[PDB]
Amino acid sequence: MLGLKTSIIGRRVIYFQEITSTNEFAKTSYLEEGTVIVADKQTMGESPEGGLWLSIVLSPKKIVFLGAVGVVETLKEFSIDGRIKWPNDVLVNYKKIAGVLVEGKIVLGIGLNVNNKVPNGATSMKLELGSEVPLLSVFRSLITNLDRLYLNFLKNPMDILNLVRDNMILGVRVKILGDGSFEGIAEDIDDFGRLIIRLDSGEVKKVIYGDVSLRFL
Amino acid sequence: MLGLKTSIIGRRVIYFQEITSTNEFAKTSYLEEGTVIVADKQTMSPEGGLWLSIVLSPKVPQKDLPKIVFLGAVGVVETLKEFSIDGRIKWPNDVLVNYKKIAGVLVEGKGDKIVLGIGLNVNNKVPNGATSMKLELGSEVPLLSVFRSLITNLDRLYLNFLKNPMDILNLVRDNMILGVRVKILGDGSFEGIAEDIDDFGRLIIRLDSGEVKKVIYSLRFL
Repeated sequence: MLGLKTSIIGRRVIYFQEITSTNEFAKTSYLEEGTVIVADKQTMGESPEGGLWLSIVLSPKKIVFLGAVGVVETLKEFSIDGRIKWPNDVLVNYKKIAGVLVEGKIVLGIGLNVNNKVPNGATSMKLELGSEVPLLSVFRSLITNLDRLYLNFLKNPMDILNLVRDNMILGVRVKILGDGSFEGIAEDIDDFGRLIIRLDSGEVKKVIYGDVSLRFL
Repeated sequence: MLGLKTSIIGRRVIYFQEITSTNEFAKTSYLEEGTVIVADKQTMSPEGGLWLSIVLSPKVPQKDLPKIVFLGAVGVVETLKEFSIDGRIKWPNDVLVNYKKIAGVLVEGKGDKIVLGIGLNVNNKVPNGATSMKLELGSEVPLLSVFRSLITNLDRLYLNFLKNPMDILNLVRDNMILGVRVKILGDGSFEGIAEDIDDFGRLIIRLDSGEVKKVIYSLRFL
């Protein structure tokens, strides 16, 4: 009855009034590629009612970037200026509005603050527009964008990188936290999606996601 | 993201762009009670209609299990009324509007699980003689709004059924086509007046001779 017209993402959609975690359900269950798991709230991500909490089962033959860019495109459709914080968050005026979590079957998880209450420092679509936003409209928009991005990714895996570059926060100082830490200017992402940092000394470091965290100064 | 507020029916919803049969999927898959299977179209039910199945496992007496079909029929009648359409039940599983079929209910089973299937013509094209919400109202009807309405009504009817299983019978009675002549097709076919339904949900027919017959389960209006 939803009438989705996507090719892969959204072929099937499993909705829950509540779930522990959409990513955990997607990882654990036997599901076909393109199936979307969505819940009004997650008890063990709590991801409160009002937000868009979903996970997508993928089996591709840079995935976190698909999610981030999809969210940015949807936000722009609603006239909200979302910018990517490498490599998995989307911020509006430096306040977190969405987060992407990929686990590998590959599960692409996305959490977007829409009408829900949010933690300090974070923001939501409702807070940005000053009014409630139809959650289903955001879902439809995002699924359409993600399906297009994914289908093209299967063809041209490199294309997503330029979309990330055009929508990511760069040219500012950041602190990279891993086993040890360093600071420098986030210059760009390379052909592998690695964050290129120029340290004050001139040294160039390439950051690979996994067990590292980025903080803005 | 649907924000359903129902207690049992609709706790989970599995949507398909296309499926062979929502009833078949519901029967062959392990699904918690209240799970709704819905599809844009069934291949074995064109786009525009509401095609769904609900998984139920009612802990009620064996004798009440045959009443599940009525929950579906009454739920459809209630939803239609919300949209200003007067539907009437053609015993035991169809809903007609001015004698034109607008919905059908099919109850199947597998194990202690009961699958309540409902097909409602909303915006889809329909066979001559049949009708749809769109044809009755003269404009496209938001399919999701119909879904929300129906699921809400079914959840309420079901919760009460689990406690007061006899209640559904009076609702059916007040919303069914009675007092008219009908013919029961098949072996031992006969005709008579459809008088009412009894405490088992059987259709009570008064033949011209005065004989009374009770139908458990094809009927034609004469």
